[PDB]
Amino acid sequence: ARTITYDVFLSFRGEDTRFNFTDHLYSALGRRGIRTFRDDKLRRGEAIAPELLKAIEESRSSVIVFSENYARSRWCLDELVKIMECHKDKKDPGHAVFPIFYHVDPSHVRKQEGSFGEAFAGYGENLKDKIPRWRTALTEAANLSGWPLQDGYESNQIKEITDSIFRRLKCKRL
Repeated sequence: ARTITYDVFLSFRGEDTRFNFTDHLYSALGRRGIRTFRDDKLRRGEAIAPELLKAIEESRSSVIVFSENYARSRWCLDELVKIMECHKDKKDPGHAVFPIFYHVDPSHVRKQEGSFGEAFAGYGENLKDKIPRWRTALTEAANLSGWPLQDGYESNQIKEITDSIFRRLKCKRL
């Protein structure tokens, strides 16, 4: 049986949500007793850090905070590919994936339109072989049941999300 360290791996675009929404979500998860990995380290280099690949491998699930500029970061997209790989392949337990669409249209993520399309236009031929796997991972994640968020009080929205994740993860833990 595989090593498990976290209940949730938190995938987010720092420039959009690091200091606000995802921080409030992170601290709400912990108040529920959900062991959550939220990267706070300085990182350098093109490749995704090995520590991040390992955290994902050792998490029962990922929460993806999709936001306007998520697909503008090659690190977020490589991360997402690793998450959806585990989602498909990881057994006993699985790797559940919970997408939040934070002021973004799920359809833009699914089809790589709007700001997600613009991101893909911004990449060059340097990264052309990464682009197919990036698209597949965005489409698969966007086809999962999750939470589109736009209007309303954020504190109660986070409470409901974390109550839902808590219950879904406790039932699987059996």
